[PDB]
Amino acid sequence: KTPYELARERMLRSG
Amino acid sequence: LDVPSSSRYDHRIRYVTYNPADVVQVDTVLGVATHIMLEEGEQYLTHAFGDSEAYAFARKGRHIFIKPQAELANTNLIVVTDRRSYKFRLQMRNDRNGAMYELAFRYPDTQARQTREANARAAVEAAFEQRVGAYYNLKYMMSGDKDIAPVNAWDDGRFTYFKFSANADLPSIYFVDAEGNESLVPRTTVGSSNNIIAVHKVNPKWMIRLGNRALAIFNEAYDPNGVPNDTGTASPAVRRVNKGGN
Amino acid sequence: LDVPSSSRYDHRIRYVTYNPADVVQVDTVLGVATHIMLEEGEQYLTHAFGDSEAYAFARKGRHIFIKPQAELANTNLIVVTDRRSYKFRLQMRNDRNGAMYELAFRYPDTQARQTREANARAAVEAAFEQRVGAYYNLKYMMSGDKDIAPVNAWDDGRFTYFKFSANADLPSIYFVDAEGNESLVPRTTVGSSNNIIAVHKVNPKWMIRLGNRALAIFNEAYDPNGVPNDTGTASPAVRRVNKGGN
Repeated sequence: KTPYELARERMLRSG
Repeated sequence: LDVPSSSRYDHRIRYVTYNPADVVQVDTVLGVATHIMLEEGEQYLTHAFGDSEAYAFARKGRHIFIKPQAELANTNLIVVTDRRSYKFRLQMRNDRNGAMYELAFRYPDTQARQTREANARAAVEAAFEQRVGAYYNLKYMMSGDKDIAPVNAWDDGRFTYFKFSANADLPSIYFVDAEGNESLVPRTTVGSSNNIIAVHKVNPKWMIRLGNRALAIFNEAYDPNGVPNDTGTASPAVRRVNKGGN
Repeated sequence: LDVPSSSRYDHRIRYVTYNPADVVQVDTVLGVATHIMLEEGEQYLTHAFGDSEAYAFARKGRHIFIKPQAELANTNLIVVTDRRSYKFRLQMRNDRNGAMYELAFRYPDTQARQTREANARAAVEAAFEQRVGAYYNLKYMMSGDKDIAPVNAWDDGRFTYFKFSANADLPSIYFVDAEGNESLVPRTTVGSSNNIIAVHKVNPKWMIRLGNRALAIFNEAYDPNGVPNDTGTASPAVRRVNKGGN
């Protein structure tokens, strides 16, 4: 779980 | 496919002309929210995605807000409004480059229809004002309290006019029968400076009254035949049509 | 992509020139509160993030507070108000340097609008006061209770002005018909020290009363012709146009 992926998934799920 | 052209300052702000015969291309990247502006006063009904989950749609008034929540966001947007419907091709861009921060429409249809209606009203107004084929009668006569008399009076064959000096009060004008009774008549005030009063009947006799002072206007050339008003309006070059059908 | 101009005291306060065709870059460092000040009288509609969880948003009226709360926050904001819609390109600053504490907008559009309409009243007031191309008639007789006499009387072809000494009690004026019947006439008060009363009519007679004292005014050169009020304003230089449309 690289932090870039953290940013991507948080971006995706966010409204 | 219509692709919008960006503004000269920023490549993110792109302007495009709406057309019902083609669908707007929207190139969305991840992490941007696109602002869509509907035509002013447009009334949104409903919309449709390929995936309701792929993009979020929050709308208040005429403003449309979108953003992809899932990868491979490749679907369509079909939003319908009262006047038209907008169509979009939301295409996901994997490089997160070249964003679409907004999209504003330059409508040809609404202004195109407006110009036609303005042209029609202009033709109508020109038809009224042109006022050709008009004969004028000036043989008018008075007797009585001259102090409030009009400066001029004449008839076009349909209406009778009285012009009053700009310093004088506007008097009340009454219709006179052949017997000697008096009857109200509708009056409309025309002219550049509201110094011309128009009554809607060509008649042999007229009484003008104000305060305690009266003046009787006599027509010396009352022509009973007149001109038929067969077009249903003050102009000979404008008709009146029954649009209601039925 | 306008970068806001640093305040001369501190670069942490930045001003930027607004534009509806450009997006302003926002530099945010970790853990500072970003202050946005909207111009007075903006009615906030709604906004949109690229990541609702990335940045912390608080608003009351024309004040917007932005704060990153999630690492690696590269998103954008679209805030819409009744007048305009502001656009921002947020880049998260990685070194906690070059922080920007507050952003303020300069609006050349509002300045351009208000300066133009300021010149509008400039022209209106100049046209009103200039009053050139107007003639004055002074032939006026008088009789009655001389103690309440107006020190001077004259007419401009549209109004009639009466003036009184600073110790003179301002009387009432009644408009006289041909038969001797008195009736009201609207009066407006102008002049440096409220020593000018102007009546809104020109008449070959006038009468002035106060208590049980009276006085008559004669217009020795009453011109019934006059000049038509071609524009609906006290000046011949102020056109009067129909705003309401519909």
